[PDB]
Amino acid sequence: RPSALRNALGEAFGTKKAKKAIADLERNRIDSDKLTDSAIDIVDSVRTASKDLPTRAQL
Amino acid sequence: HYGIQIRSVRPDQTSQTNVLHYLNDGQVTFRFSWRKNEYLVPVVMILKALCHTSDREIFDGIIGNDVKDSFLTDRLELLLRGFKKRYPHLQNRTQVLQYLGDKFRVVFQASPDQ
Amino acid sequence: SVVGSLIFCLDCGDLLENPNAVLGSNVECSQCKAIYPKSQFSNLKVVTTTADDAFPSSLRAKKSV
Ligand SMILES: [Zn+2]
Repeated sequence: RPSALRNALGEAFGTKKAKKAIADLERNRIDSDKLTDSAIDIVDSVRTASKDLPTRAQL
Repeated sequence: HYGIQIRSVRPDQTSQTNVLHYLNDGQVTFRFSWRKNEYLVPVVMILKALCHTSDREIFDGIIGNDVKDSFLTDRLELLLRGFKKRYPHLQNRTQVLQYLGDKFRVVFQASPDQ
Repeated sequence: SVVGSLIFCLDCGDLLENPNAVLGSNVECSQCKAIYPKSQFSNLKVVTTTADDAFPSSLRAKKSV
């Protein structure tokens, strides 16, 4: 349905279609998988960075 | 720059503005608005969509007795021949309607029924 | 039918494919089966002209008096 929506968009506007397509470009696959692994490593870095704040509410 | 604007209003007085645009290419595109977003369609599509007709009926509809407008003869040949270029497969009006339903089905909220 | 530089299907009225894009003579209709250039051709020509507007000048005014 969104893709189909895209088709409707394609008929309506060349320019607007271009903008939406650009949005798709921005997304891309989003989480890359190899990238995902590297990111996981980054997450470890985050662990160090992380604001090890507490239970938040129970405390 | 040239274009036509007709503000069609239904009996209930709700309005719908319709615009025609002359492209430099001779192409004419039709502007309208749905869910208050704008949408453009080639006019030859809305023509073949309104009534089953021949190409000669539309040509005769526009220029008619005006057979002397080389300017119009050629622009209108660009229009009809150009449609034949884009959509060689829209052979009849029903198929055209299927193309419009297929391209607006996501937004006209008629689906699982129409 | 041929008019000006348009040629319509004689049987169906479709503006059939230009004799130029055909290998036979009879431009066949995409709605009908008629022959064509198999039957000759509408020696397609148009005497196209300027609108007598593109060329403003004092000399154009010299055509006005
Ligand atoms: Zn035919």
